[PDB]
Amino acid sequence: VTGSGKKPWRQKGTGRARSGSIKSPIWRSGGVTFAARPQDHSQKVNKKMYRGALKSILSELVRQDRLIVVEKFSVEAPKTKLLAQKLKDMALEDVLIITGELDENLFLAARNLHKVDVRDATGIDPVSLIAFDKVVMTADAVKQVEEMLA
Amino acid sequence: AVQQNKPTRSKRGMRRSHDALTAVTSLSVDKTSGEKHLRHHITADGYYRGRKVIAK
Amino acid sequence: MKTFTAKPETVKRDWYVVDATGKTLGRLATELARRLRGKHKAEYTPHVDTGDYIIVLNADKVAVTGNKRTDKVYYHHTGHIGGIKQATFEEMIARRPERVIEIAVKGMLPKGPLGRAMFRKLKVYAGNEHNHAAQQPQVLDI
Amino acid sequence: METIAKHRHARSSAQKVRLVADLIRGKKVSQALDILTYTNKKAAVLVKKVLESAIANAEHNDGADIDDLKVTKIFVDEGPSMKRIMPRAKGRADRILKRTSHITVVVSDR
RNA sequence: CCCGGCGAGGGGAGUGAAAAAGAACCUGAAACCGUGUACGUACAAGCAGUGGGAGCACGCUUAGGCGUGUGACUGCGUACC
RNA sequence: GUAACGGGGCUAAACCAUGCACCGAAGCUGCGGCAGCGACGCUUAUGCGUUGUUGGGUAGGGGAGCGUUCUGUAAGCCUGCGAAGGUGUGCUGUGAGGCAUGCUGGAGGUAUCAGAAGUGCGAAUGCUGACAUAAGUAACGAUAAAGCGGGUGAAAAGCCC
Repeated sequence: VTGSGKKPWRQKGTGRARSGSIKSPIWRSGGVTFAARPQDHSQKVNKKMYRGALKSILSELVRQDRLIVVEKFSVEAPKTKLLAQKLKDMALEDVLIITGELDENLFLAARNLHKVDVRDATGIDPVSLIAFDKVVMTADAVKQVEEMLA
Repeated sequence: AVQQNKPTRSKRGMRRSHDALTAVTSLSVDKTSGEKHLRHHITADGYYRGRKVIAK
Repeated sequence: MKTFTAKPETVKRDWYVVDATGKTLGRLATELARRLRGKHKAEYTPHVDTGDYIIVLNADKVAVTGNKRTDKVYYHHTGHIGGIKQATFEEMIARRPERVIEIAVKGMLPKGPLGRAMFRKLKVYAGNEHNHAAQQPQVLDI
Repeated sequence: METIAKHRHARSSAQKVRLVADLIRGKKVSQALDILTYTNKKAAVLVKKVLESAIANAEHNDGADIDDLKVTKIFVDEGPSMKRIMPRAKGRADRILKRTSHITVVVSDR
């Protein structure tokens, strides 16, 4: 805290409590007793534990019928209107789409839809698999996941 | 020299029970001009007992 | 249900006359205090005065056992530095005979505003005559 | 119908003004004016002006008759205090409060 | 427009959804200080409450004798860290 | 200042012996309720039928919770048909608390289950602001001194002549 280290007043003689610094945390405008510092909140996750969690999540999705497998999933042009119409036919509104190859046309179409996310087979994370109501995975995408999880 | 305890608002009110002012019982009326005035005092217009004392 | 409580504005008080000639001071006083407090009534309530009015006659003829007639001393302080004054039982009887019974009964009654109120119902006379005939006191052989 | 007149931020402590106010509480306006005229207090001048203003408000705004008016309510409230410094001996400083007050007068035809 | 010292400060009028948003201006707590109403209080002694408890006022009620405020009198009772 | 029964008073209301009653505590019993620990019915994804027993507490150890701000759940849900905050009332739990609602207020608030803490104040001759008390009391700063007429002004002991 900006200020001088001078004693505000002498130790004895005045009828006031002891003071040694104007920056004492007791005083107004003083420093914070345990002032915070920037810190890293990341935690370690064992490789096997992380892989085990993904397998449990995927199994639960199949149990709850929240996982849908399709032969292919693509759009003709990078237009949001086409993708939105496609999802209406399949009765999907909040879905996560995983594809083996991240087609640029599909990626651009889904950009403006905040309830739709397009991810690569290697880009799946545990939170995403749970956050979205439904998960759509292509047949080739299903194959890729198997070796990653083994 | 100084108090050892803070007196209460009740004690403050009790001490002030004798501080009330007293209003004049009544005002005299001049026999000639008819204006009210303090008894044994000249009126604002300079009258006293209907004699028209100096009013310069 | 709640226990019954006497009401100060609906309590019945009677009048009695007692002759103190030849009666022991202390034993007479206890009975007077008991009746002034209303302890003899089934409607007795500690915070209500349910006693009776008592008239005491011949207060100057009370009796005391032993040598108390000349040895019992009544002390009282006037509030000044000298203050301490005393009078024997014989002196009190000669000067203020009524005070002898009055003092004894007062010490036997509860202390406080209610106890003071109880004492107001006791009438003590040195002679054998009283002027409370209008109240029709009933003879009490106590 | 009751008419209100106020004098806010008057230069006088509420305690001093309250002494005069209690003299005219509940009195007829004509009688109240006479009492204030012959009261040798500074607060009397302040209170009289408020009472006169209340009477004037009744005629102009409410169309009332003065002969029927009386001081139904009157009270004095503490106002903001002005802080000042008064030097004392041996270099000590003291705080001086210049207290003010709000004067309210209500006149009604009741 | 009115009172006032061609004041200060107010009362109307008008503006605005709101002026108890009027510039000492969003919301406007507490200490502290007032006005009004109900009840208690001028023969009574102490950590001021607690248990009991009359009377009075008031809101109820198919008189339902309960609720709310006050607390004469009485048992016990010497704050906190 | 009685002052060597607490008091009044007591010739028993004192003392010794014997006997029978009664008063007397948060002790014991009766009635209702809560919780801890044991064994039992192998009951039970465990609560009981029960069943005994325990429950003063500083330093201190162990166990289980309330509420506050913030992140996800939440582009959800509540809200100008009135949010947060302020102020009353009623109801409710063993407690920290919770729920509903009148008035004020005039735009934000947030379930559930998880996550992170600048997370709870009466005291430290604590810190800052506000306001009390003494009190309408002391004091108004050299005891060189003022009186009157007129003027001005809403108002003159203090200004002008």
